[PDB]
Amino acid sequence: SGFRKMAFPSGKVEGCMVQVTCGTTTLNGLWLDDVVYCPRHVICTSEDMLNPNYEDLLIRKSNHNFLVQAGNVQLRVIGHSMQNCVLKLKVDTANPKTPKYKFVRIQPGQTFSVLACYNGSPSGVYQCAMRPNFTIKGSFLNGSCGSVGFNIDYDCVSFCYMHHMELPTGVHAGTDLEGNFYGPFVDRQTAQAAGTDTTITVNVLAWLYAAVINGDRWFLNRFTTTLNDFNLVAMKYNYEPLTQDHVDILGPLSAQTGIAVLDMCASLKELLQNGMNGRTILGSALLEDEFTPFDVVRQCS
Amino acid sequence: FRKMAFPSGKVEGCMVQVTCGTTTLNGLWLDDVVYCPRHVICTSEDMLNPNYEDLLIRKSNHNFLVQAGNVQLRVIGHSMQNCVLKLKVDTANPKTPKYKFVRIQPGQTFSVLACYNGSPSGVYQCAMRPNFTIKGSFLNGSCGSVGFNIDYDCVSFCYMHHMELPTGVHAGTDLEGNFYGPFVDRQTAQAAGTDTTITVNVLAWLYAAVINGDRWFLNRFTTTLNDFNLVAMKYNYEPLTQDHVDILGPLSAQTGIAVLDMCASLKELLQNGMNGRTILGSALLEDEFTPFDVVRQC
Ligand SMILES: *[C@@H](O)[C@H](C[C@@H]1CCNC1=O)NC(=O)[C@H](CC(C)C)NC(=O)OC[C@@H]1CCC(=O)N1Cc1cccc(F)c1
Ligand SMILES: *[C@H](O)[C@H](C[C@@H]1CCNC1=O)NC(=O)[C@H](CC(C)C)NC(=O)OC[C@@H]1CCC(=O)N1Cc1cccc(F)c1
Repeated sequence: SGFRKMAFPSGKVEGCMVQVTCGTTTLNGLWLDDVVYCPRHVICTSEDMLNPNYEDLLIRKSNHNFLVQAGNVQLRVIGHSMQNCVLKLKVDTANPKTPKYKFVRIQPGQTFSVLACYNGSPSGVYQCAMRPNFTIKGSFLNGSCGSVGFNIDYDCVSFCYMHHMELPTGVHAGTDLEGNFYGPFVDRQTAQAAGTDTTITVNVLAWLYAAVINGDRWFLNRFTTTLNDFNLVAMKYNYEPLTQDHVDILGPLSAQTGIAVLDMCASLKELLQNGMNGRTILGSALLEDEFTPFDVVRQCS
Repeated sequence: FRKMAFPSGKVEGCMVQVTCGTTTLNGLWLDDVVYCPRHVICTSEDMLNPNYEDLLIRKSNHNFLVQAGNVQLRVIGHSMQNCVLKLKVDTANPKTPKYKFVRIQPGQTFSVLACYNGSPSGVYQCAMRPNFTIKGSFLNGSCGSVGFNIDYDCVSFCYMHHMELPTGVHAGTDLEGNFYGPFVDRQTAQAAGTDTTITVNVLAWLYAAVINGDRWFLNRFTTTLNDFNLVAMKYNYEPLTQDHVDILGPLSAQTGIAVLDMCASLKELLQNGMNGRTILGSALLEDEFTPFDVVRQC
């Protein structure tokens, strides 16, 4: 197809990874300026995890109970607090590798790079999409909690995800860097179900725009639709309804190709109602939904 | 189960910009030497049949502009090794990692750090195709981007980017400047040899699908190695060697599936197809995961 999942270069995030240990429980933390951010369940013993009282568990903790290390080098903790589901450990050293950064809460459909880490050491980097049911399909093993997801704009790192858990179906759930979970999930080791997932319509449209940019445009038609009519049809095919923000982020591709967003929606609606009929788009009989409009522009330009 | 690249920070710290005339690409700065594609010294009239030894002797150290960020590095020496230019600079890169230069075999995988104007832009996994192309994502100005693997803390550089072919695939050299494949750094339309599929990798990926619960493609049948290889070659799959079977052992033990039993499944898939079904999300058989890749992630 000419498109692959491309991650952002991970070096600016690698320089922020540390490990945080309580007792024998080690996960990863994010060291920015003089604060280390990590999942609050580092303070939980295995038996605390079905039903933890995080407030009670935290009042029993002192600064000197937290082992924060950059490599083998201990960073002394001088304060601690909880914000939603993340712990903030104030340390006595400002990280000299701190990048320009922002904490952003992304929307379903958006993609981000994950730097998978174990014991504070990066293992690998890969691109993830936030599914509409607020799960991601990561590759996360024991010890991966506290690994983060990010995008990089003009040397600014926008951190959007911190890893906390795996669901029964093998997908993954976590928080933003203010500790608010994506989705309805909670950091207790109880049985939780992801909602039935749906197809990320805005990304399929981006993919159709990408096909057009590359000269593959058999599926364009002379018709249009309203956004409401399209959304009611799309839901019958387990496609996500479009938001105004979706229409907005398709703006640049619409301008580049001269195909109005709602006209492309009409082409998609026909593909959904009539199927592909043996045809392919960018080489594939199936529509890709894990490339955002930004991803497409990044790879075509 | 995802394509996972190595963390790229050790390589980012080595990328610089190199300019000659109106041509700008990336270089790799290790200790006091910058490595880059020699075609940076070519113009237009040069592009179609460049006598590089002739073009290089007419250059002076000061014709080369090397920038690490916004600081210029002064070129105090230059030489050519095959298709790579080596620019000696007066400053050592303190961010130089432990490293080696390796030439990889077809079927092996590596991470690419795509860069433009000396700035890292993206990271992704590639495999060296059997026909010695790579299916990369490279635009204008990506030349000198490198591919690499990491072992312990040692960076093994295996690829430097030079060109795109009309089919959209990519070609380049090792860090000694020798091309992978029958390609030449001249501005001419070049075709690759017929590509084949990397059989040991498809098998690794089927084992990964099993580990993660996909089993619809397994079967009771068995096959000999020779008979599997007859069917493989018929479908332009690479031969599977006994070293390949040996390499797949760990994955076989973990899943309880004999290598030749998974060969029997793959034979069935090649002869029948996937019948609409998908494996790990794909309608196609994936061949850019090595056995090591699957393990290092499972
Ligand atoms: C880096 O300098 C640049 C990287 C290219 C640009 C687009 N995508 C890339 O990966 N490489 C080049 O400028 C080379 C320089 C020569 C001196 C090797 N040229 C190049 O890549 O384009 C010409 C190539 C050379 C092999 C080939 O077949 N060919 C012609 C061609 C035909 C159709 C489409 C196409 F992209 C190239
Ligand atoms: C943190 O490193 C770790 C990351 C896990 C380990 C394996 N893959 C991951 O993503 N997270 C945990 O161990 C969490 C911690 C609690 C305090 C949230 N626990 C966890 O993932 O437990 C299993 C999850 C908890 C919610 C749930 O429904 N559930 C059941 C489950 C699902 C799949 C597999 C499994 F063993 C249990």
